[PDB]
Amino acid sequence: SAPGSKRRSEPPAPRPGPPPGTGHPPSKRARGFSAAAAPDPDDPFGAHGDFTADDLEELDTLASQALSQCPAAARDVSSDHKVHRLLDGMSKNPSGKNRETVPIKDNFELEVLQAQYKELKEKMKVMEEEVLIKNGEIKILRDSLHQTESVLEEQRRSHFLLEQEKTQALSDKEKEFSKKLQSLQSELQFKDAEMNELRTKLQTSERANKLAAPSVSHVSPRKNPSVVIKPEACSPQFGKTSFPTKESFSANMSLPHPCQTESGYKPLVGREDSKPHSLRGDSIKQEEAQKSFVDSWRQRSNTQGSILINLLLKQPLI
Amino acid sequence: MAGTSAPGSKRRSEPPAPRPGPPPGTGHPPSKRARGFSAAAAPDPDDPFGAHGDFTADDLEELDTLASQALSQCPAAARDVSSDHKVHRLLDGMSKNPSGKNRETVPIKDNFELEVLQAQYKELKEKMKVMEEEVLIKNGEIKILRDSLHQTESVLEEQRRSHFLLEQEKTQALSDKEKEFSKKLQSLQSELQFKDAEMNELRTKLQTSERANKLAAPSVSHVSPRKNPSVVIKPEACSPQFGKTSFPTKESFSANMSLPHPCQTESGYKPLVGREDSKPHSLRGDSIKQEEAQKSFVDSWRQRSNTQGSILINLLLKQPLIPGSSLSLCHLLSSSSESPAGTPLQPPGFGSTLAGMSGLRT
Amino acid sequence: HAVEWPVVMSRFLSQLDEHMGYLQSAPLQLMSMQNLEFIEVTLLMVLTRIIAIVFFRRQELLLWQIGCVLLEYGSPKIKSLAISFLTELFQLGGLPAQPASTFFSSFLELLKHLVEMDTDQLKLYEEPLSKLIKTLFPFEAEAYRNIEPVYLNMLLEKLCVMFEDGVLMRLKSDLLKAALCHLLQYFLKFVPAGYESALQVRKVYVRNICKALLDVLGIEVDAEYLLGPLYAALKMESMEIIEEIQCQTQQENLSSNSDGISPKRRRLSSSLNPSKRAPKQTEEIKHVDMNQKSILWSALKQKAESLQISLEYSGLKNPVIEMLEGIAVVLQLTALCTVHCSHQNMNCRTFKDCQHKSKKKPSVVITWMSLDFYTKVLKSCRSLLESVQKLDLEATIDKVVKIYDALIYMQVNSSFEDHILEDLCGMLSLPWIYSHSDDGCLKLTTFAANLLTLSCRISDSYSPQAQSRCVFLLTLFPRRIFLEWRTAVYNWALQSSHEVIRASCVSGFFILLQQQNSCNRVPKILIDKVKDDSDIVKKEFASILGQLVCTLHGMFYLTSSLTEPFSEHGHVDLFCRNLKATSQHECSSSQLKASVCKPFLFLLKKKIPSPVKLAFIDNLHHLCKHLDFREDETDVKAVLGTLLNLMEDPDKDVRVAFSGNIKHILESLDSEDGFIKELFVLRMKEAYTHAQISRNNELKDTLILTTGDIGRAAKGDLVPFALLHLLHCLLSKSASVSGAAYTEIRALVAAKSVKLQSFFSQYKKPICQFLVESLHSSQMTALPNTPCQNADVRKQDVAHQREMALNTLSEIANVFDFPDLNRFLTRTLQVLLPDLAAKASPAASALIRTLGKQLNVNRREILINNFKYIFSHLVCSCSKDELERALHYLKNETEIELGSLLASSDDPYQGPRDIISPELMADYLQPKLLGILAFFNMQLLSSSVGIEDKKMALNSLMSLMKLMGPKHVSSVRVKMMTTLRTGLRFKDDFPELCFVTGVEDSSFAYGLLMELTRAYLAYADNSRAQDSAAYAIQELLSIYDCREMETNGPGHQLWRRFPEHVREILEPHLNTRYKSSQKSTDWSGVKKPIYLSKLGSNFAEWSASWAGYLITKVRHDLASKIFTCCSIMMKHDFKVTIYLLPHILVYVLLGCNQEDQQEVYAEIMAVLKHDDDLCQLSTQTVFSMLDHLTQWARHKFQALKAEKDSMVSTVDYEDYQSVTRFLDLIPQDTLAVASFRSKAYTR
Repeated sequence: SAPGSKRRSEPPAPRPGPPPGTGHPPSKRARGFSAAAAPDPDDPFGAHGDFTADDLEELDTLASQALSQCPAAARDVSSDHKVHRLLDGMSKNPSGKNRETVPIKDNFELEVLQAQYKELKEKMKVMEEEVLIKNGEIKILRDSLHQTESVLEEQRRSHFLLEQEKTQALSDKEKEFSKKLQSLQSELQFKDAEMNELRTKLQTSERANKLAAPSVSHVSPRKNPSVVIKPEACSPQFGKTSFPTKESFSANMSLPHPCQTESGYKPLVGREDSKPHSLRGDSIKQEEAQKSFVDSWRQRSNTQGSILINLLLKQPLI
Repeated sequence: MAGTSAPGSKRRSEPPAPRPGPPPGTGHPPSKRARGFSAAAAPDPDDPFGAHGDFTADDLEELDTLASQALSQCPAAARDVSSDHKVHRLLDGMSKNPSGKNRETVPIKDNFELEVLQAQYKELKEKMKVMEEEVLIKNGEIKILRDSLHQTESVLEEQRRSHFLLEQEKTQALSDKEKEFSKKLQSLQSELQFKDAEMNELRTKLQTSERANKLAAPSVSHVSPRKNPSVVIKPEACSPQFGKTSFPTKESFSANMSLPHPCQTESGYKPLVGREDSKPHSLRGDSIKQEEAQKSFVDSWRQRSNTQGSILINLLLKQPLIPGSSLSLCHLLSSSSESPAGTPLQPPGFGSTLAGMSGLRT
Repeated sequence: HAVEWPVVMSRFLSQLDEHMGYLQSAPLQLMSMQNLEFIEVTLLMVLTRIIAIVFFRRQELLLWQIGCVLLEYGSPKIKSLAISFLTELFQLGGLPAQPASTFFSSFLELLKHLVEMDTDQLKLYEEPLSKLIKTLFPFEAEAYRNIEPVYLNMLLEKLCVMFEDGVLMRLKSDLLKAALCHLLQYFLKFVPAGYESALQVRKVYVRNICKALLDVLGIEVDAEYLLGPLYAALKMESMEIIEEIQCQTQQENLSSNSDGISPKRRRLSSSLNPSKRAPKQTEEIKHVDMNQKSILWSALKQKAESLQISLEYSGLKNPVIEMLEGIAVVLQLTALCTVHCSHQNMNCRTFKDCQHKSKKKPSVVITWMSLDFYTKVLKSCRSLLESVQKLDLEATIDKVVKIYDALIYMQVNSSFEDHILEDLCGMLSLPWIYSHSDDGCLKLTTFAANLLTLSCRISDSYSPQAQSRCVFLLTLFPRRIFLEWRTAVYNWALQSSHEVIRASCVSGFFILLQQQNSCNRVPKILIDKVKDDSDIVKKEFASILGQLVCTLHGMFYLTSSLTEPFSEHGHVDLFCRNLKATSQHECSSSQLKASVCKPFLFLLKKKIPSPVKLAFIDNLHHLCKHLDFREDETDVKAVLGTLLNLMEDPDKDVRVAFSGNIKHILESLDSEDGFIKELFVLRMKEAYTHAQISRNNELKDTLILTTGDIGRAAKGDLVPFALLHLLHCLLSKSASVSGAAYTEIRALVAAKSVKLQSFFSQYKKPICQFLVESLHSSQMTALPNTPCQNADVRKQDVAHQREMALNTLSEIANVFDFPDLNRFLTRTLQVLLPDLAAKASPAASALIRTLGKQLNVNRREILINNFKYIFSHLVCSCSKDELERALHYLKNETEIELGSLLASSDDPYQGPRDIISPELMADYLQPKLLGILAFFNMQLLSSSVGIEDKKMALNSLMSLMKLMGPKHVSSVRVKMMTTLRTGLRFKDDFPELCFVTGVEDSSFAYGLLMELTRAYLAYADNSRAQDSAAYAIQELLSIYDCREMETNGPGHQLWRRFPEHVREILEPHLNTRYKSSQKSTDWSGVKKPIYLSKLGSNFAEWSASWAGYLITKVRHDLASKIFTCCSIMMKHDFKVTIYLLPHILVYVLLGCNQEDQQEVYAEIMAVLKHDDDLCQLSTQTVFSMLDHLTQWARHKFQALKAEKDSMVSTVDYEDYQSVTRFLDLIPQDTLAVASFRSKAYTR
């Protein structure tokens, strides 16, 4: 009755300690495909509509241990296609349970670290199922890994011909328009989504984002003039990355004659105050001693951003 | 339904294969001692409930020997002896939880063998402090298969008697035969566990061997040597091994009585009488087989055990008075001398125990 | 791996940057950093890199958390425990990693407090750590932070000690402290003259360890006794240590002063133990003399060895802090004469060239925390020192002590703040306001009582200070945000002048402005914005809205500030603030009139848009869409309130055209309506003839031709501003057409009917003071006619008021209305028969004292109205409402009026209770009468005699209404209806003997024309909706769209059941409305699902709205009225739809696109089947509509064959075919099995 999570931690604890031992990573698909029967083929029956291991007990989260097994031994293409026809069996069909929220994240995070590892195409069909199985009222962690979900897919969704990118041209920042996020990690979920927004060039932004979820991000950013403190060590860098969004708006609105902002001078208002606070982000004390990374936030990530302050003064000037 | 829980047995072995791929990691196992500490994370958490649960690894399955297999993975290489101490907190906690699983309802039998695998693998004091733990926690009122696990506790102490001066054999000399009077008892494997308990009597040396044995145990073992062929059956290699262990165990007083001869012996010739005829119950029966080439080794085993009994034939006669018999064992001693003079010619072996037995049986 | 001194230290930075990015890669760095910590454990060399790798230890101090793998952390933790075991390389580490190891042990023990569950192994590692820490205590060389983390671990060991229940014994750290308890004495007494100085300095902190532990723990009784043994035997060891300090006083005078400061820190340690209760300052006062033995310099300079041991001990500032500790130990010792004289000896020193300011903080805590003088005089003795501190140029030195002095007051009412605030902020506007920003923030903690009467300099300092806080502009955000906690202690009167001074500061902010102060003034507006909960501050928020009008104006950082100020207005918005938007909009309209005054530039094409754009901004700041007209109702009235010389007239002549189809003659009708032209004029002499000339400029004024009833509605709008300001203007309002003063009373009865229109004005909006004015108007009505004839409807209009808010002033006004009831009904009190029931109705929800006095005014009227016939008698049932006060004695006087003014009697009393039970005037009156009936039924053993052979009816009628009024419930009336029946017998059926559907059968006849009584259907249904009250405005404005749906003369006036609702219809018979737009946005197959797939609340009504969207091609006459209902039912009730829904299908299936009759059919089947509450409620509608069709076909097929105009009636017979053909799409088992599924069953 008192061995719920500690005894369940011993699986990856055994897995990572042997991962931290010795040579090449063919063990990433050796013991895993052996152990792949223990959950996924243990959930293979699908008694309608309930899998055999998944929808009986809550301890069907060894996929996170399989994600930990995906995180165990990193070379070079092994466990993913070894779980490929297993996930096309299990995780393709046993993911649209439409609530799933007990490790619905780690279900996707299994595919995320799969897509993080290597490959191009087998997960690129699986993102259509994530394009299929989506939600706008997901859980706060289910929205959180969803921001990571297209993020790990974005590298092959910007591989050469972008391969999945216009599949979510309606499943764009519309999904970031699932607003009213939770506490600062869910605020940082948008910051990772801002970090996810670096690719995908700016032809048709008005149907996809219209900088309107970015205005909702600017709504967070207009708050962010004084919304955070000492997680501002995250959040002002997230504001410094929000300064890239105006530079991204500089590469979109001041690209060819859009200006992109109708009811957003109110939004660019405190953004201009945040542009006033852009170079004034690390200007409380400003001593000449720096341990490893202190003053470079509003100096070097303000070198481009004071330009981006003038490029917040480019589509609509200062 | 695609498959039953035999697929989980196909998964638990595959989890043991995950333990074997963990065993296929590398040399010295501080990381697996940390996995033994990660086992100790679970092992402390089992009795932390102390209510209607068990040691969940042992409560996972039965044939899945990851408690031994990770300890086999912990037998990677010696660095240094805290790996032989880190699972000690995993050892006694689940052992007290198995002691909290007292009377052995449906899951407490398999614990002591996991403990024996924990006893056999690596304990610097991880057995000795466990013996210090089992000194505070032991209950011996055992049963049929529980006699084997009690001999697995007897398997520990001789294995714990290894290091430099054996370091707890005098402490094991406290753990004496005061509970070991439960022979004339359970079956052939338990008699082989009694032979293992006799292998524990071929252990616990002059600190306690001059106290515990007193030649009334070997006569009770001579009753057990009668019992092993009679109180059960199907011990064809097993009683042969039990005699071969007794061939070591009767010769375990070789340098003991030939140091100062304390030995506490009351009936110093009763056990040697019927067992040497019970040797002829197999060896003169093997001299009734009388083959030259071994079958594969089962002929070669009992004959080497007869070559061991040839030393035992030289043993009692060199000190004690032979041919002072009353029953027809002296008439079987001539049949043993018939087994001797057969096997003496059939020896082509060590001439010392040959010619001595050529004067012992004759 | 390839890790040089140059490589790995450079690699650490991007690794720190990788840590600065985030944490949580795929656990590879946890392998690397534990190897790097092992590389740090290997590290004893690369001396430049050893500190340069400690830059990663800053990131390792940064990356300590509880968000990592429980394996990979705790594995390295025991590996750190091995690294900390043989930590000699850490014990000989150079400078920074040696400091960071104490950070790492902090990073251990802080993250160890998180949950990863390696339970006793951590405790084994703890004992592995503490034995290493006691060895680190043994290997004492320099540090204290290594001891402090051990002390943090000892506090964690104290957390391990006092966790659940343990009496601070068998604690190995306290045993290590007990091991320190001899090792310190070993370092003190014997064989210790070589190196144990820093070991004593460790033993100082080691004694301070368990001391700070004993200060830390939430302690108890004798469980905490061994936690007092952290110092108790150690006090004798401290007495040994004080003797060892005397042995330490036998120094060789060679640089032992830091150890003497450590001995002073050792002295302060036991002082800090003595600084908390408890344990015997009689011991500690001896050490206080030893604390005094540190300096003792200026007065004594006693011995030569007592001189040189004080000269180097005086260095440099910590000795004055030790004198401040000598304040603090004397503050603990309660030897106030020894304290203050040493404080005088501290005042003898008192300069120290930097160090007196640190020494003056606890000296300002010396006479204060003791409170050894008068607590107002104690301020001045500090202020005289603060005068020296203001003379000291205390650049944050004593300003921190002055920041410490604020909460150090702790006994002062108001006036001590008035003197001391002169010293602080006057220096703060000069220099060093950074520390004063904390002090001003310290004032928000300190202000629990201050500034009673002479606040006019106190807040004048702070308003100057917050203005001065913009001179650094970072404290500008701090200043009134601290006062946002603190300006709750304020009235509005002098604060307005302070706000006028703040406006004078805002004007100074407006004057002294380039772009910097205005940003701070925006924050100062924002700091004024969060300074809410005052109407003058809301007027200052209206001045901030005037500053938002200025933020609409300056538009550079001001429009940047504007929406943030609107967000600050939204931060001020703890509701939808249309309340403060009533009069303050006219101030912004006066700013718009100032913007009309700022329209001298020839921008007739531009400012016609730009002032409208100025009008666009604040309305968009008010966050609405249709407010172009709804705000214009007061804005044209504000344009009426504008004098409109020339600048506003053509502005209004263009802005109203920009608003609506409202040209200067067309909006002159909208200037005549409303009469706030005349009403909000109210400024009699000058502007009125100018406004009439402006009305001649608007409409060619024929001002005799005006609506007198709207002027009577303006007379209601006048008497709002009670009274003589109205009553003087009322005469000119009367003498405009024909009328005069106190006249005309029959027109005042129509104004009393317009008081019901004022009650209709009281119905939708509140503006609660208008009801107080209505009572003044009622006082003016007693001044008008003293009309009891009005008091039929007027009390009913007063009844309709009575719980508009249950605002307690209306309770006084209802008492005034009762005084008006004591006024208008003085000669008769005839209506006070039924107004007693209203007095029972009003005083039901009373819960107030003067209402009991208003009940005592009825008990006055029990004399004063000459208590009489059954007006006085038959009210006795409900009269017993509370019996709490001497209202009970008035109820006893009413029990006199129930008995002294007063079987078959019980059969009369039950028959009296019978009409009482089915009265249900008040629900509680019915609940009281039922409660009366309960004990009335407890008069049984005669009721069983009334239960003879067949059970003697009107016992039946008693039972009959006891079921009939138990039809459903009121909430307590449900359980009251239990004692209705069950107190009586079963009454088997023994005498339980014995036109609703004639309307319902004519309802399908009403469904036929949709003209005959659909009026009586829809309007009376909206009348039930008329008390939505109000929520939303469309829920009000439905009725005006229903007034747009109103048509259809006198039979509807014959339908005036609530003729006040017909008067509310007559009230609604003027106002245009109905701008709620709509479309199809079809998704018809989805709509076939979203008949139920949308979320089931009004989704079937939304499906009805999509059916209303489908209801285009159907009989356009009231299809717009159905579309007017589509405006309504989108916001209106589920029930409101239901009276439309039959006629809809009657309308739609006359003819609509036969393949989409399938869509009608698609609504039906899918709602039933796949679902099975919100379903089942929606099902009954679907039943009911089909049942109309049947009967409507029956009304047809009667008239199809009762004919002998039959041509289109044959097409209607073809419709009667097609409708019956539509019935042949369902039938019927489909419907019937769902009815079996439904609420159930008979259909």
